Amino acid sequence: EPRPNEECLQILGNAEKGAKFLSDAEIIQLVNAKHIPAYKLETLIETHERGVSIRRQLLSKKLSEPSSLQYLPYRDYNYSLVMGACCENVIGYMPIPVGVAGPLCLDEKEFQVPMATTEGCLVASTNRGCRAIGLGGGASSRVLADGMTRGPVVRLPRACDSAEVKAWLETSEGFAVIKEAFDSTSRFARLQKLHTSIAGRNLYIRFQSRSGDAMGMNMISKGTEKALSKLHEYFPEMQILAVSGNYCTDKKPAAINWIEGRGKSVVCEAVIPAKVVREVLKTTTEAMIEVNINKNLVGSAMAGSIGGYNAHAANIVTAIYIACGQDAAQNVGSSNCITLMEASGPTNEDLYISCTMPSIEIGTVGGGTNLLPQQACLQMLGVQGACKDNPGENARQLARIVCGTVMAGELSLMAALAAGHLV
Amino acid sequence: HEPRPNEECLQILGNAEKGAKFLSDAEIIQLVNAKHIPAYKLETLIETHERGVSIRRQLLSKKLSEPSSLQYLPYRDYNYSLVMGACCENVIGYMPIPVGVAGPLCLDEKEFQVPMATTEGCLVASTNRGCRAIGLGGGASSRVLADGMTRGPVVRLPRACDSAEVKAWLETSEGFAVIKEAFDSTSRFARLQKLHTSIAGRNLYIRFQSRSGDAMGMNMISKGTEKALSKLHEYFPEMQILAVSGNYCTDKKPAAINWIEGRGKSVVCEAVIPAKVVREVLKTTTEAMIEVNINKNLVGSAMAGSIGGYNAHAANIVTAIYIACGQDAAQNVGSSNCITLMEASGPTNEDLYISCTMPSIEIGTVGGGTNLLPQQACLQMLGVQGACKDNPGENARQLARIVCGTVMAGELSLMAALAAGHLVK
Amino acid sequence: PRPNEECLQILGNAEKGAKFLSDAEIIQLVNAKHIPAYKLETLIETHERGVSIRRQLLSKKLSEPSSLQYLPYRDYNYSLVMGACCENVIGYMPIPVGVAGPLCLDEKEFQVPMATTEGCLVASTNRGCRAIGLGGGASSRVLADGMTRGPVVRLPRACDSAEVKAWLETSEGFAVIKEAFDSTSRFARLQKLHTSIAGRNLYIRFQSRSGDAMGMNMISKGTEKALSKLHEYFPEMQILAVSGNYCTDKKPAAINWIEGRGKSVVCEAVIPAKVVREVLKTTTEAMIEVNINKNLVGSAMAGSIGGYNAHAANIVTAIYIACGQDAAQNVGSSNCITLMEASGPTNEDLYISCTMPSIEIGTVGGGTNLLPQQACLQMLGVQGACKDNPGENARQLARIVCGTVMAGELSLMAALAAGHLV
Amino acid sequence: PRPNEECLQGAKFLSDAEIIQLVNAKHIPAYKLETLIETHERGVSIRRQLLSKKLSEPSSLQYLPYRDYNYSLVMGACCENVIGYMPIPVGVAGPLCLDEKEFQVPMATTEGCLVASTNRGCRAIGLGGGASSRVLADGMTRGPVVRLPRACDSAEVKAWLETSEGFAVIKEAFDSTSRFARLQKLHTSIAGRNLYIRFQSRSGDAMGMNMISKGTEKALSKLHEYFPEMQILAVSGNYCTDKKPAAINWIEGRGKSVVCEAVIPAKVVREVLKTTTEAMIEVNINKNLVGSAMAGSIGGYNAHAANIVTAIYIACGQDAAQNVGSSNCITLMEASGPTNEDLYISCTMPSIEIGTVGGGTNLLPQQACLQMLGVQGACKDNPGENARQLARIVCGTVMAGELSLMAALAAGHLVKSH
Ligand SMILES: CC(C)n1c(CC[C@@H](O)C[C@@H](O)CC(=O)O)c(-c2ccc(F)cc2)c2c1C(=O)N(c1ccccc1)CCC2
Ligand SMILES: CC(C)n1c(CC[C@@H](O)C[C@@H](O)CC(=O)O)c(-c2ccc(F)cc2)c2c1C(=O)N(c1ccccc1)CCC2
Ligand SMILES: CC(C)n1c(CC[C@@H](O)C[C@@H](O)CC(=O)O)c(-c2ccc(F)cc2)c2c1C(=O)N(c1ccccc1)CCC2
Ligand SMILES: CC(C)n1c(CC[C@@H](O)C[C@@H](O)CC(=O)O)c(-c2ccc(F)cc2)c2c1C(=O)N(c1ccccc1)CCC2
Repeated sequence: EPRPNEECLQILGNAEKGAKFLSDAEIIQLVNAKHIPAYKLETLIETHERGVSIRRQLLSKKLSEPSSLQYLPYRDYNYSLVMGACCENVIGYMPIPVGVAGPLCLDEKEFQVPMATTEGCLVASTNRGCRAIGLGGGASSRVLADGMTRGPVVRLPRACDSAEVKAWLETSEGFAVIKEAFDSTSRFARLQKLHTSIAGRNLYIRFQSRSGDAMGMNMISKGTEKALSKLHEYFPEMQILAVSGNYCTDKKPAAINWIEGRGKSVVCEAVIPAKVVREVLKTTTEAMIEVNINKNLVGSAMAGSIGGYNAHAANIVTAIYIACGQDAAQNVGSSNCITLMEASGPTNEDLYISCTMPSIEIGTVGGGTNLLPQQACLQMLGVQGACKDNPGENARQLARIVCGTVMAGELSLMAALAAGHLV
Repeated sequence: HEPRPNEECLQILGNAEKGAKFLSDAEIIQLVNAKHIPAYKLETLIETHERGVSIRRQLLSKKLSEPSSLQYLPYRDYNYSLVMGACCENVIGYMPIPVGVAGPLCLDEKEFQVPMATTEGCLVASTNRGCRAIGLGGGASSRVLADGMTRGPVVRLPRACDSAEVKAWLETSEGFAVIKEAFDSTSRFARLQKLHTSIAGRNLYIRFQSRSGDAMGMNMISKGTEKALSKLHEYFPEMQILAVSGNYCTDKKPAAINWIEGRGKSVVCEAVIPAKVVREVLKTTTEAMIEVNINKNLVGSAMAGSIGGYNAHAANIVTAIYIACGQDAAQNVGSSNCITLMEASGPTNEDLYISCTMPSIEIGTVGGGTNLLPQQACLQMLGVQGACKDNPGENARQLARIVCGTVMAGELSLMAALAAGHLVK
Repeated sequence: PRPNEECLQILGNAEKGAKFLSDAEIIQLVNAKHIPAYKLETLIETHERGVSIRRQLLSKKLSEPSSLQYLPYRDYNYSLVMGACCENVIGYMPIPVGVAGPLCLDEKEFQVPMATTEGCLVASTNRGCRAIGLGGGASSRVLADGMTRGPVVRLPRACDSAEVKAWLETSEGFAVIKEAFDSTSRFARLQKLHTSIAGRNLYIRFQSRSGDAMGMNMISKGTEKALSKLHEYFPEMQILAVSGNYCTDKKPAAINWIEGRGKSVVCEAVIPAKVVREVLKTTTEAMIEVNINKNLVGSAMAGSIGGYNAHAANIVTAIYIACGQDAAQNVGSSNCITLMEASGPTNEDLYISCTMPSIEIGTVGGGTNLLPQQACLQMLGVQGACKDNPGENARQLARIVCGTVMAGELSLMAALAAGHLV
Repeated sequence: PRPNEECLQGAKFLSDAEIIQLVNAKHIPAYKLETLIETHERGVSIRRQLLSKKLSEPSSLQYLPYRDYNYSLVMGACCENVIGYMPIPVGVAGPLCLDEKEFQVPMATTEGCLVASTNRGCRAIGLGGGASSRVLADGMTRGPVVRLPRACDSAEVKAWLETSEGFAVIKEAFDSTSRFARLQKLHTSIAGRNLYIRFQSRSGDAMGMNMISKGTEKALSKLHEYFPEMQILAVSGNYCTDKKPAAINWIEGRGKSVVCEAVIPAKVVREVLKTTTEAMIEVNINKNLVGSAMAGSIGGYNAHAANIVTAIYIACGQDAAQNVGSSNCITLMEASGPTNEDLYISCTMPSIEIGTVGGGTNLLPQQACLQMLGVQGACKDNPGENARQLARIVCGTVMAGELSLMAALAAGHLVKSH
């Protein structure tokens, strides 16, 4: 049944045959003979799943363990939305367990929050925090700001010249010309106040803008390119060294995100009755405040933390992000959180808690939210896709849910640390 | 069959010969709704794990504004045996993350096919392009510089003079020997390194550090810390243990202490990319790459007020490999710490020297998510699955080196695209 | 050694007073409880004698009563110090002042006074000035200007603090607060507010120019009036502290590095390859190598925010003490990133630049009211208020600081590059 | 005024206008005028006259004093190109009750109310039973950067320094340079082919910069014998870190790490500090902890430690540029006592860079202020105890200053005039 290389090549070149007639072992025979490269297996094979099966068989003979791919699943998966959009060189998928904590009573609504994780007790802990919040009358949240950023670096011949460009961008007329260029690229491109910083002849420009319900990194990048092109017309000696000069700052810890915000800035709060702190959280209000000051404030201060004044916001942010099709790498900046706790009520025995997260980078359209399983989790929360009547409302709601769930996670872990229940 | 009356369903349930297996899904749901079977007691009462997940989904679906929300969230034919009571609770299914492959990665005279779980377009292809440049330049070399997971509890004494006494006692050879004895008694892999202590008035933050074989070590180090603090309490009975973690570890938050002291595996990688390879693979020059690395990764991060963020996108690669290999993806916060350096090299000064230094890669090949079969498949691709019997910690060390090397590949490709303005996807 | 009753008759005359008593009789009057330690400020006629008596009373409480022998105090103008600059004054502390120059900056020449006790600092800074002068001089620009104060207020809930933040961000709310702030002083002109929430806390960073003054007292007066006006719209608001460390004053803070505070400045020069070898005893290639791996990578490894330089703090502190500045503000004022590149047709010339986002400085008020300090300000042509262009003297002093820092950087970095650490 | 012909012939016979005409005529170069003039005060006078004709206002120098000051200890040690001295007012805050003793603390400042405020905080501590302090660590550092051909080579050097035999060789070389040189455990950090090595040692009563730099140079020379491919790029690679803000100083310490504490009775908080214990804690949490956190501070968890550090440093002949890191401080406040109305305060300062010998502490006025505190010069019987005592005084005075300012901020007592 296996044919030689030359007979198999004329069949593939045929416009009304292709690889359909050729067998599995026959296409792999063309790869080793080097007549067709490795990267020419996408647009030549008809179905996506068969292309995944061929990539896996070529891969298995390179690995030190032959049956390593055995328990990595690939069949019955919709690769149509993944190929040429979300992933390349695809050899299957990685199933991550999804649990549910809730109901989370947030802004007079009830949410069943999906959480994708492999850390034991995390879902159960977050659920216990939701239970305390619910018996305490619920939580309230506000989105304080909204605006994804990109922070290019440009170079002038001299620092005197870069100072000229900074001054020009600070005039109402200069900013207006740059804003028109930025806003011409997309419907949600709406440039907010510029933030500029000089380092000699370098100039770092932080462009900021809302992006509807998208996280908006591609949107902001397009607007930034157009704006810098317009800036070059007025200043032809300027060199665009990089569209990202790490001033954004994206996927790295940076004080600029902590202080200025990036994406959605959010605050959440709740009051937990003394009775609920006892019976649900197994501790006291006095014990909670004590651990919060000396762990989340003083402890993080001693550790030299910028933006890490919390117990484990990163656990909840990451779990929600993976379940809801977000960029999980943006957990770096999105986990920025300060958790504060005071005594409250008439007898000063109730627990006031608040979480403030100035840089939640989030979206309900684009990226991993285009995949159906991810959209199922977004649909649980009622935030799937773009909100037609109120652009950005679904992304803002998801950010509020993240902050609220983070607060629930902070309550439960801090109670366990305070009481010494570490089993 | 049709739903039988509630009295009949409760007789079959409490039979022992039949149980919940002889009831329908509809029959179990009507008992929970009428308050007979509590609701939370469905876990151990249902026979199989998959059917328990199915019932939880049906119950949950009636509480949603859109009851068909979970239709495309998969759940059937997945091995929940390893997940329940270990990795996840209140399980309603699983989330498929596409897995791409970036390789071969030539590192320490070996070749690696690196699994990467992501939904970010062009990331796997860009990483693969970086691997190509490294492979045509004679390969990369890496070293593990340090190894030791940490836990940083906060204890309190009545006064700062008392906490000072405890700090000094821990710094004596005799005091440290007693604490190391207690700590190391909790596990055969436990070997307590020198303690780092910091006072804040009457507070005392103690950073315990130790190897943990091939495990990431969080549980192991915490158990050691609990026993060590109990022993310290015998010598200082007035000491209060305020919290087993006082954020001095520091785990899953940005912190300068992880950058300066290290946490988990500290690793460095490097490679020389010939001038020809920089042109034909990366589509740029060595001069352009060095200019961007200085003014983006060093000066740019400096202007942004970054601690540990002196890189382009280490977090992208770290997160991808972590999700694929059953790691704690939340630990991307500190594990992504990286400084990328670039210099001219060779006789003509036209070749591109690059290094990536990552002082706090928190990683393991046993425990947690690495107990699941799918993420064991990805670990098996790299030859690092499970515990190494002949050399405890070698598998985890090897994985840390692959992360640093893959980050360096990703750094080369993205930095080349930024330098030359190849930003279209 | 007349008795107490006789000495009190002299003190109560009006035509006699403490001038007709000896030091021993005044101290005899104090130690015996007849004239408590407080009235002596009024009763002793000259400030210098009040200082002498304070020293003699203090000397009896010391383990070594002869401790103050070499601390000088006579023939100093205490009239501008008492009730304004220092309390419980027992004398003055001479700090050596040297001169580094000429510093060729913006087509002018400056002789820069530097108060220090660190050997080789003035000579090194002087060597840096020579390198810049032979290279055609340095150029600088003030990029921003505005002192800040960062109070913390509190509301009953985070929802309420969020409402206050949104109100301040409307043009209508900001206008009302700006009008209240600007009413307090002729130079009070409020710039955009920066705000940050932490639960029910709201941190508000007020920023304004302040003419030639460093502007701490002026910004605080405007801030108090502004928060009073803000309370009229939000009566549940509690002003917890006029400074909630969000300014941030005299502490290390990323907010100063990123947003600036006081004067933000940049300076630059190009040093010919010839000048680098002959004056600085090194090469351009050696200098760039050291700058990258010390000031950038080294500072990064140390976990530094704003400390991307060699010793900006040496020069800042030296000039500040000499020119009557607040030396404690060296914490934030020394923030600096030093960059070095190859330059010219063969890449053998050395481009240097220093960027300092938070130079907190003034030429009126504080220690700049004292005559010796005004002497150093007068050397640089920046003493006092500039009538014709308010703020020009303080802005010029900021430019001189940044230029002198760049000179100091050049010289020390050259020494480190060549191994000339003698 | 005679012509320039006869002036060639030593320098004491020629007048002031004669020597100045030699400078503007280029008879003798400027660098050959230092050793020729014998008397120091006259050498300063001539430099001032030369300088005057370069200034747009020659009269600017008139109120900058210079006469009657002993330049013998300044020249060739503390300052170059000397044109006079800058008088800074010194005031006294005390008695500061610290560790069963009482100190009269000198403070050189031009900030109105600083001494008076610190004095109030001292009064509160005194009536509250006094303060207690401890030196937790002691060791000045120098943090050179060296480079090897590759990162695998730098890794090899890091591993070698971590072995007991390798460290013992480097410690022997370091300790041979001085009697006070005792090298502690090395902290190292790689960045590719770079290797940053933090040398740390006690330095007797000296701040230690020159002693540590000499021991560091001998250590790196010895390291070069085992690794001849190693380039010493810079003796300071900013890893020390000296005179810049650095998290490594905050976490590992530098110089003296110190803690101080006190309990202020509720009555004393009301009557001396004019506030309440509850108001103080509320402000400390929300300003010094949360506020500093929102500002992105590393080590700046305090109100104005820098005011007190700077004032003491200038009065006592310290390097005032080292205020940058020496001011690092976290101020904590808690409810205390059985009433819970007493105020527990603590200040922790991990990186006080300080000394009682060398530098400005050689000058006699500076030594007078050190003599007030009983810490002037080297402690003969126990090296380092004078410098340790000064550090304890600084931490204690900072705490006094924290108490008074924080009370003023809490109560809203912000009027300077009264
Ligand atoms: C599951 C997860 C959230 N979790 C953890 C691990 C948190 C970790 O991922 C982040 C943490 O290190 C950041 C930090 O604080 O520095 C711990 C725990 C265990 C030992 C230890 F020494 C410290 C914590 C606990 C938990 C939980 O929440 N537990 C629970 C209690 C009560 C009810 C439900 C779950 C189990 C015991 C307490
Ligand atoms: C896929 C991923 C790595 N990636 C990205 C997004 C990186 C982002 O996740 C992290 C970044 O924000 C951190 C930072 O630098 O601050 C970009 C890109 C696009 C526009 C822009 F303005 C900036 C970058 C590119 C890429 C990639 O690598 N591309 C490629 C090139 C060459 C070959 C293959 C792929 C496509 C174009 C370049
Ligand atoms: C006087 C001052 C500026 N200065 C210093 C001390 C600077 C210090 O205050 C700040 C420093 O620690 C910050 C850092 O780099 O981390 C040094 C020096 C010595 C040994 C060492 F290991 C490091 C530096 C030198 C100097 C100077 O400039 N020197 C000179 C050369 C050539 C001409 C004139 C003076 C003498 C030798 C080099
Ligand atoms: C003299 C100095 C210490 N001091 C100052 C200026 C401190 C400044 O140098 C550092 C500060 O900005 C750091 C920060 O908090 O962020 C203030 C003051 C005034 C207004 C304001 F809005 C804030 C403070 C006060 C003082 C003092 O202590 N005062 C006093 C009280 C009580 C008794 C005696 C004097 C006068 C009123 C309070």
